[PDB]
Amino acid sequence: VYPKALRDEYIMSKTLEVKLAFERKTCKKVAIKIISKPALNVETEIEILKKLNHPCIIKIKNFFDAEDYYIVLELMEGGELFDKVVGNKRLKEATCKLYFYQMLLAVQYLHENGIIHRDLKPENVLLSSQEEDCLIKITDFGHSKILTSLMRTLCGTPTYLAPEVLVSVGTAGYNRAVDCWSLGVILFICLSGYPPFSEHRTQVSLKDQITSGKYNFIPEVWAEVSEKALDLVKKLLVVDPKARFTTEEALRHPWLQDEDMKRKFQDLLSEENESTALPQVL
Amino acid sequence: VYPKALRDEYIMSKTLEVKLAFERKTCKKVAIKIISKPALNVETEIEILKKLNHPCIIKIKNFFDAEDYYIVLELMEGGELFDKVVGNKRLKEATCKLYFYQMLLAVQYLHENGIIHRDLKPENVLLSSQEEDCLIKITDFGHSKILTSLMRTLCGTPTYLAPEVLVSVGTAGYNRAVDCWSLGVILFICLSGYPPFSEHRTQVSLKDQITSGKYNFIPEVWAEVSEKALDLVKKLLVVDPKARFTTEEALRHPWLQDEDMKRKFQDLLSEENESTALPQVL
Ligand SMILES: NC(=O)c1ccc2nc(-c3ccc(Oc4cccc(O)c4)cc3)[nH]c2c1
Ligand SMILES: NC(=O)c1ccc2nc(-c3ccc(Oc4cccc(O)c4)cc3)[nH]c2c1
Repeated sequence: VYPKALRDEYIMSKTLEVKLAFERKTCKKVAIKIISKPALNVETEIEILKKLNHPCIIKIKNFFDAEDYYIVLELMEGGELFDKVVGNKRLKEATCKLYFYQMLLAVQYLHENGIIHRDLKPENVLLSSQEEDCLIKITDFGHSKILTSLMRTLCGTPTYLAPEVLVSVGTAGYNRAVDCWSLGVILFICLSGYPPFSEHRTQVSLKDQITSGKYNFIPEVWAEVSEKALDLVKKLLVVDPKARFTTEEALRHPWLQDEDMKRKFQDLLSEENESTALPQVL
Repeated sequence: VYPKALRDEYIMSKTLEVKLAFERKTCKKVAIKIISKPALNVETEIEILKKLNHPCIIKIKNFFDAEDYYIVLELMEGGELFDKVVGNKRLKEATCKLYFYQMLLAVQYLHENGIIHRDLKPENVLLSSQEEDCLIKITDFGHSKILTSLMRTLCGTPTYLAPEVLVSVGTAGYNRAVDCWSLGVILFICLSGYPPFSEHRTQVSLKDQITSGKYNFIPEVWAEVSEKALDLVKKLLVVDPKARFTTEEALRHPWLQDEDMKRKFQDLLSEENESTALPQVL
């Protein structure tokens, strides 16, 4: 059974673990994610969602800690990006750009605020409508990390410090680059309709494909895609973290210098804002 | 001022931040460590000390969380190992062996229980008496780490996983090796009376000395030390963590196959136990 306090504010409905629900007070739709009982993972997500404010990041509305873990969130009527790309379906380029531009803004915002998502994938990207022109929002912060001890060790004399810690200094502070990898893989999929790394018709093991950075390239498929779009993917799927493109570098790429796309984004953003916006002092 | 509850059980005395104190009930000496207010570091130490039980690991007796952080512990009348070695003083070999054997037992116990000290050094090693034949105990678990997510990532398909995480698998689970480095440096100091890595009369930077593993070797000094003892040091000051000696490998070294030393240890252990030991069913 659902906890009494939950039933008191919401009418639970169909499964979408995530199910649709209505807010009694307003009769509005909400999404409620359910997690059986890892307090820290849930605690981290709750901690993160409360403090964040960004159009391309999903908002928490309520939370209940009972027999299970119930998390109330905005409902995105478009569902998961995953459903758009599954089974070799491919989005048209301009649609990829509009979605990805928003994905970058979101992850940039996260990174600027010392948060690393660590689990970006099409099922964690939500669409705000059934229209293909729409707003996207990132979700699912269970696996996120918040940004130390190395800093603390460096302030002291390393008389007794093991050498592997000193060496590790050279690579520290590039954790957020993992998100940029996942982004590149998402963009590859969106643009082509198939994964860059897979155990389909290949002798090389998935791990080996990824570590070597040798994604499966199929000309026929990519022939329909621009060289700018592919270029950006090539810059995100860089094996070396230091060299890999950051969100900022991505947002400066010539593929995202598309004044139409940005305009259409402002529009969709404005429409969502309207009906939620108080009159302005002028 | 000291918190009322503290003064209620203890009479605070001289500074040794650590000061001597007496337990009202028993009139026994205790050591009380004081830390101004990093709850997590203190919390971790309290968490760790409560659960541990080992002769060469110091015991907590009480704790108070007030205007400051007060931690009550056993008093070691011998003070810090640091005072024995500071200013080029050097312990005789057999004394080094007896102390180090106990240091190994302690750190082995820690490691067996998923704890990494991370800050082993002569000031964190306490002597149970003013005699040079005595028991040692490790202390100060503020910086300790308790042993994951990598395991969790490996259970899933790495379709979106960045390559640096996969690579990191090859080096994971060797964190405890940092303690074995620190141990080697402690033993070097004890045996020779001088640090293996230092900015004394050398052009090479401390960091560079450590990463290259090239400790400063002074024949005249080491000529008085056995080849077995030096050998063990050479095996702990290995730059490569995988290859570095573990506590177990250390305890099997020919330098520690010394039946006299072990005997003298059993004795000291027995003496401490006596007066704390209930009559046995026989
Ligand atoms: N794991 C998450 O953090 C998370 C958080 C929130 C989520 N909302 C959906 C979702 C939304 C809409 C779907 O189609 C529908 C179904 C019913 C009505 C509707 O308008 C759209 C399907 C799934 N998936 C979510 C995942
Ligand atoms: N940082 C720690 O975790 C810690 C924890 C416990 C510690 N006890 C001493 C210590 C003990 C004895 C000393 O000489 C004396 C002083 C008075 C009486 C006596 O018998 C010995 C000096 C320092 N240092 C400690 C450090």
